[PDB]
Amino acid sequence: ALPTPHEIRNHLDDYVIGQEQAKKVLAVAVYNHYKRLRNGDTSNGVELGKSNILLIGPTGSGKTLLAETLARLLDVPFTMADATTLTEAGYVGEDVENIIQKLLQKCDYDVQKAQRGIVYIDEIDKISRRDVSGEGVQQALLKLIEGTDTSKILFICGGAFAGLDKVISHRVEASEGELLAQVEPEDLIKFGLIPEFIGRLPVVATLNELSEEALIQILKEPKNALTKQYQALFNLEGVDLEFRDEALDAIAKKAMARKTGARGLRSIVEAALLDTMYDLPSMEDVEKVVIDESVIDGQSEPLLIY
Amino acid sequence: LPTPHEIRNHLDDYVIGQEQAKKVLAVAVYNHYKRLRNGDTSNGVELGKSNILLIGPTGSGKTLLAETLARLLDVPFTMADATTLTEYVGEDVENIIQKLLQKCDYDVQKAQRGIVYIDEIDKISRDVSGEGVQQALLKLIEGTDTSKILFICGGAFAGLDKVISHRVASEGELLAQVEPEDLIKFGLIPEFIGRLPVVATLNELSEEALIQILKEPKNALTKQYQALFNLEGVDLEFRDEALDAIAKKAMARKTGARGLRSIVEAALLDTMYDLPSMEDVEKVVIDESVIDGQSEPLLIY
Amino acid sequence: ALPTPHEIRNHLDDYVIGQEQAKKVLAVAVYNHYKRLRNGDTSNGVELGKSNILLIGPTGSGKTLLAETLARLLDVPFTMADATTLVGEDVENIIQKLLQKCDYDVQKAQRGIVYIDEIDKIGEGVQQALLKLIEGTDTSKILFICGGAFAGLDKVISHRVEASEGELLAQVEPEDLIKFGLIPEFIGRLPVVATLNELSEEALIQILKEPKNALTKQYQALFNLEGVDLEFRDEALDAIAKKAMARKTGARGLRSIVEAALLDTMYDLPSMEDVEKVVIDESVIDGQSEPLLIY
Amino acid sequence: ALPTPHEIRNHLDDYVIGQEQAKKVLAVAVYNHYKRLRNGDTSNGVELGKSNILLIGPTGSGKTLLAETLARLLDVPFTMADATTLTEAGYVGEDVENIIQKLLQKCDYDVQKAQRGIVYIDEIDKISRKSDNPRDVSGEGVQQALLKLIEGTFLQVDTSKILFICGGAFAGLDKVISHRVETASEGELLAQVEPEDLIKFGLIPEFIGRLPVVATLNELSEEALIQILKEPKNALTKQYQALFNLEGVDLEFRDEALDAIAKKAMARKTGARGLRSIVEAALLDTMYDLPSMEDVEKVVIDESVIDGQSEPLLIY
Amino acid sequence: LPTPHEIRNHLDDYVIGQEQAKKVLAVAVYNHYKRLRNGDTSNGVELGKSNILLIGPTGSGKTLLAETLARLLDVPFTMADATTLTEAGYVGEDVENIIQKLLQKCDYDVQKAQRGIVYIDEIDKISRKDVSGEGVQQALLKLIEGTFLQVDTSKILFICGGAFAGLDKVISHRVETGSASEGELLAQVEPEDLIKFGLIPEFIGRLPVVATLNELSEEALIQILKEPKNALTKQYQALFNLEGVDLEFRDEALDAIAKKAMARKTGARGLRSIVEAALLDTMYDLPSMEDVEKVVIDESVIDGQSEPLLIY
Amino acid sequence: ALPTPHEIRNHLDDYVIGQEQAKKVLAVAVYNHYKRLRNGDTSNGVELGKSNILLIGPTGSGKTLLAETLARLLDVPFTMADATTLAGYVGEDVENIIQKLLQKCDYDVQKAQRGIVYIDEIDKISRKEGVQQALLKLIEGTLQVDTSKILFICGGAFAGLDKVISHRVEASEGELLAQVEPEDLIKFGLIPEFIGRLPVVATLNELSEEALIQILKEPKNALTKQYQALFNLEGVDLEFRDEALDAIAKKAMARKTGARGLRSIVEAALLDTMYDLPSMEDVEKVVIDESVIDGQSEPLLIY
Repeated sequence: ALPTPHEIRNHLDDYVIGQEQAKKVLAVAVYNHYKRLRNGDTSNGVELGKSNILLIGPTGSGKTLLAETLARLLDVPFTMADATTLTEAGYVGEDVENIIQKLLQKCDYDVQKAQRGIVYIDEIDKISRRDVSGEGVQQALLKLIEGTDTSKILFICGGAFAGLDKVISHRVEASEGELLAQVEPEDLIKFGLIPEFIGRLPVVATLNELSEEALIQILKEPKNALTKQYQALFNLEGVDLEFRDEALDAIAKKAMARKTGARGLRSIVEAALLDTMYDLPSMEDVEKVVIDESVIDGQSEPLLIY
Repeated sequence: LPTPHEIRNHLDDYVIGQEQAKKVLAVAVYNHYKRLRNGDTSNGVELGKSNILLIGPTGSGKTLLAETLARLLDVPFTMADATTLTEYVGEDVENIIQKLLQKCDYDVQKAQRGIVYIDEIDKISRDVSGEGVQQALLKLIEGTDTSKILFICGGAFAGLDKVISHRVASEGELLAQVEPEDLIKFGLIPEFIGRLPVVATLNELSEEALIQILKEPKNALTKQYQALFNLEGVDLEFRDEALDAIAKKAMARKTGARGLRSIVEAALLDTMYDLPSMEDVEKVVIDESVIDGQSEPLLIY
Repeated sequence: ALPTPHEIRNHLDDYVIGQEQAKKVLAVAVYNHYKRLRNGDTSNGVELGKSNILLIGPTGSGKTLLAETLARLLDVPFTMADATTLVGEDVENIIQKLLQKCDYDVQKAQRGIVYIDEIDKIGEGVQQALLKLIEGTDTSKILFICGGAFAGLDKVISHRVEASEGELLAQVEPEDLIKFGLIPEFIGRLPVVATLNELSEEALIQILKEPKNALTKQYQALFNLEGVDLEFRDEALDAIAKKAMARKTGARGLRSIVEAALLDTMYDLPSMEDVEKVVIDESVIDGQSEPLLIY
Repeated sequence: ALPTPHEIRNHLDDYVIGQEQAKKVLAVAVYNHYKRLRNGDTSNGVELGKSNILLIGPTGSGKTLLAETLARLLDVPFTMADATTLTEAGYVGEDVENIIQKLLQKCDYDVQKAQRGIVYIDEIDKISRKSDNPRDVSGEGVQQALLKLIEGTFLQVDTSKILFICGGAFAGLDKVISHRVETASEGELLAQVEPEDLIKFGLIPEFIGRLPVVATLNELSEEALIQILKEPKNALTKQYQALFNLEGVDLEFRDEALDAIAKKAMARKTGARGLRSIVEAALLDTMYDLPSMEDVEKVVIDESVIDGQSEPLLIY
Repeated sequence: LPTPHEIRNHLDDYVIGQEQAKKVLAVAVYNHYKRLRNGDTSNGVELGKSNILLIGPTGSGKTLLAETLARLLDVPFTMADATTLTEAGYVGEDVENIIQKLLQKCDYDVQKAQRGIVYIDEIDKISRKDVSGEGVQQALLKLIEGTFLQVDTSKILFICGGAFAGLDKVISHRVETGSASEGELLAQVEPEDLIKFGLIPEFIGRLPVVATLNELSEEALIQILKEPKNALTKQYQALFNLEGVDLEFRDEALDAIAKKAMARKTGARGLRSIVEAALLDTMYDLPSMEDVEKVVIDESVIDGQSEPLLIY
Repeated sequence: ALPTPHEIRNHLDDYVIGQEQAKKVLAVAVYNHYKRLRNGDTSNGVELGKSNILLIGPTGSGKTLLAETLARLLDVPFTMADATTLAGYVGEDVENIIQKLLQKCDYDVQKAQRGIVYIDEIDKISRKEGVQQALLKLIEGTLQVDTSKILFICGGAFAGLDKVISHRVEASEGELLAQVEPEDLIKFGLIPEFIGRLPVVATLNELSEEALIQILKEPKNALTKQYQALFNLEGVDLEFRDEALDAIAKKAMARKTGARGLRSIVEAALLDTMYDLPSMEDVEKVVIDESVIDGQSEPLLIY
């Protein structure tokens, strides 16, 4: 029994904050897609158009988080992929199908459930035209969107599109949130995306403010997360670095107030652990624990356990 | 083989207006396949390959025509963009061929009967990198075989309407006076234009054109959303005032036929969001729900 | 076995009409270039001079065609390049392109020919950058052929020699190109200078008939596989020539005229059942009356 | 045995004056860098992030001296390079690896020690492609070229192990920061510095991300400059006192004169750099007719520095 | 060691005017060699090497001052043009060429080669205001510090000459106040000004001693033709001398020669090319006559229509 | 006994035509140069300034001929050198010009110092470079032979020179090249330190019919040698009569194209011959005047 767009959006409120309009578009785009799979590709003599999605929002806005939750709420296999690891290769054409084998991997090799799966491509704005090779993916990955079958699987392309806020202004001529609503297929064309690619992404969603939980994940989940990197730098000191949740959240908030987004996470953490790293090799303690009082107030020093 | 008349008649079911352009495409396509069957050489004389160059605004139907031509002739069809090649791309030029074989079941013969449509040709017009493609992709036109495959190059040619005037009414009347030398000054090399003998010109679609595009085509937008609403147990009815409203919205945005979908989605957005959570008979879309996207669609229980 | 300038020019008469002087020059220049490659750069203690070619003629005179034809008649790799496009590291791009069509064979690529279009357009940096190639750093073996219209060249020559443009282009000198905009070190790398005349009214008519690939023969063969005989009257062929000159398109604009004159006919041709179709003058110049239809 | 950040900072106090915050940052950055090379790129299943440095401070604030000192204090091969020498050439991306051969040169061609070396690129702010102070296409190419080094790629030496320190005045950076933080002094503003501020300045996102650690330098104050003329083992006063010393004459710099030299330096904004050019023009006349006299000592008062009207006192 | 006074004094015999410049050079030169003899380190303190940067119009006496200094200290002297260095990496090995030429004029004596002087002309030319041009500033920089001759350039004194046409402007854009002559503007020169001109900081820091020359005036030019031990008039009076003919230059004729030199803006460099065009006809048919002396008047210089006076 | 400037100019009239002003300058310069070597570098307490020469004129004006002639008229060793063929290893190739001067001097150090050196195409190394200073080392003077004594003469066309002078002086090229100044050569691409070494400057205005004849024969890259080798690989021997070569010179002077317009003349006269050459079977082809001037008659064909 498929969840109505009302239900889909409802459970999305539990994992992501704000972004109500985008969550309305995704709820509809997702519903229609699976509502088309169950019934069939052809419906009453008419062929239904595949409605793939394009997420446009700043880094750490929750683009990745949204694509993940949609899969969990529909108990459907989910896999990620970076468009940057695809650029500059003709052999990556055999690496574009790699994203498919990973889908089957987390799908127990079930062909049918795999076709119901969702694929999220991060940083699509990066491949927009090296220019020839970068585009090579736009057209290589393009073969997937159609389906050779990848026709059934839903595609979600996320991107920050920094320069997108400028091209739209040169055409529509409020705030970035107001300008990103005026987005058009021709706007992405001037950005660096090919017409045949954009035509495959009918559904276009836009995010506004950053997501506290999104940023918090960027400081933890990634294999190269700041916290992980520092924990390892403190580790070769014979010192265990622990980040308390309150602290992480504190950090995210600071990054939003400064509108620096994920890009400004390090500058914060660095000033937070600056004093500690300086006089750390001059002490003898088991671990250092970072609290919220240390991050927000910047008043109290990080705790120390001997 | 279907006569040029038949080809033009089947194109009337998928594309609207552009009658002159479809007359040229019908003859060019007919002569091309008429040549392949007979042979490259005919009665001691060598026949000239007649490739096509579509020149029309964005959303005029340049791409649709191409796709339709292939379907009406049960011939493999592949698309490609010129901006993709500009600036190691010589080995990416042959990529368009492997894609043609992919949709051709790897049959060498049927692949030669295939049609290739390169979009945004006007973009590569120089700068050394753009020209390098006009000469690299040029190696395909002749054939090295890519000699048998039909090439259809499409483009908007924004600055073309200006150079023609500097040499020679409306843009449609000015695009009829187009000459090989006009594309030269535009940015295309002599050797390239000479490979594109046939030149078709498309006009700027009006209101009634867009309206029929939303209705007539077997894959019309309305038919699609009606089918989507249909598997919900609901009937979708687009009032005439509503469809004309969509067309106008499209014209105001200059997006042509391509902007049609983005318009239809916005209007039906709220509706499809709370459709499966109701229990009615049919939904009626009117002009008040499109032009301003203000009032909600009509719900009959 | 190298083809004599006689033979070379003779096979040029099969692809290009007129320009008999241009083709006599290209023949000797090309013959001597490869004759030097086979024998060697140094010959009998004397170092032979590399003879590169400079093609000067109106747009659509046959410059590009002459270059291409030279390559085919010598089974030698050929590659074009636009001087307007030119970038120092892009000058070597013309080379890799020559290797692409040469199957990456170093020896056959050195036997190759390169045509640089619109040299009159260039700026100076290119004249000196592309200069490094002419010498060779190897690009010493490859034959270079620089084409150009040189609109203002007809004037500078007149301000010195003080007939027709054909007569003046024959008085062309290295110093004339100097005043034009070319550097002394660049022109000195192009010893051979070939001039092409303007395809006249009679020349254009011949281009429509004489060539093995003339337009009339191409359309007569197209109408031929339809069971129809296509006939072009002389008054009609002259009409097309006049249409091309008024447009200053030259021979490049010949096809565009014939196509528009045979558009309506080819459209409703497979729908008829006649013996032959005759193209008269009224159908070309006027474009009002339809071609004659004999059943 | 690696020196602690305390130790490193401590020894930096023996060559560079003030900039305490900047030295604390450099001390941690440098420590971490070599603490990583010894342990290994990967540590306990986690990959350590390379911590290159970006020096932001006015001309003659101590950027060059700090870089050089760090290397001496760690017996490590040091080499410099101007970012201005990279622009205007297409093959200059090969002149970038030239900085590597110069590293091996001062390192005795030892592959291992060379990887432990430190590189300092001056005037990075000058290669930024922006509308501020209007070649952009060639300048940006450098940021992306030198970039390949930061990551790491016939020396065979990998540039992944060598520490990079990119210095630059960043004149207009004071401004862009103020157009963001708005709702104090430049020192207070350069503390508010953010990777996005440099972006608007003219640096590409891929380059800034390679420079995680950012150390800022304040404008050497009066008292700072005065100390520079006295305290340093090779201070100007101690140099001129040495030149006058081998003439049988004692040179005395009244504090009134030293602060006067500082002010002259501040007004010109030349920082510590413009120090020697001031002292020379003051002592030019005296040193000309010095070997032609016979007195005990020459006393330099303020009136010789500021006014430059009066001549130094001569004690017979 | 000659005192700065002596050094400047003997410079007066070779160069006219530029008294301030010679004062700067004298002091710098004195200190440099005063340093070499004593040693790099003196009394626990390291002395600062004081290299020179000459700044003045073309033909003001830059090159002459450099050369003269060497003769006044019997020291090996060699020139070089900064333009010969620009646009080359192989010129990094041509930078060391300047040293081998010094050793050449020094009989391959490593010590006396280290005491030598090197004058680099047209430094203002290599100012990137680029990559190849700057490549010299940093390459030639390596020398100024000091590094198979085995000679160290640390000891050798460097003198970088140049016109710096644009420097005149940048100095006015700084010293200006709200809303004098170039001589007065060139005195205000500061290390920061050269920075904006196109010289790298690390290079200017190696040229502490900065000297400035003024533009030679009429009376100045007039003296250059007479006073210098190798003045032109003295050279030609010797050429005519070995012909048994006395050459006399009227004051009115010398002043005329000065004016011609200014109108052409060639400074002192353009003097010779003026004297030669006047005495050309006369030197031609001189070994074919038999007179006592020749007298060059103004009418022969300015007008160039009338021939020199011949006395029998 | 040294020849007076009068005598020197008179014997130059026998080998070169026109260029009377230049020859007057060369006569004085050379006279004084050798008048200084005999007397001594220092004279009556005053050091005499070395007067090196800079020939400025069109290609084939007689720059090279004048130089050679001066040496013969003074029985003095003469050697040429191209500035083009002149790198860091070429710094040791610059001294090569010296060993060549000793070779033709029987390795006599004294007579070698009395020798004359002519450097061709100086206008070709002007940066607009390292050779200017590498060769500069010679002009001053450093085999053990000092180059301080040898007289230097640097010839060059200086194509762009005509322009730079016009942008300052603001007649014919002959009147413009008379206004030449040391600063003009500066902007052209010559370094100050080099121009200062060439005090005596001589300009030329007329082409030499004989000089052009030489260019067609003497040079290792002469047109005749280039075409004779082209005909040679055809099994044919190309012969240029003296009256045909001269015929070429005049044609080139009538068009004022100098030596740059010698190729386009020789081609137009051997164009027909080269066309139907690979289609014959003869021994040699003789080019006569009628073949050049008249252009009517074809070259003689010996079977």
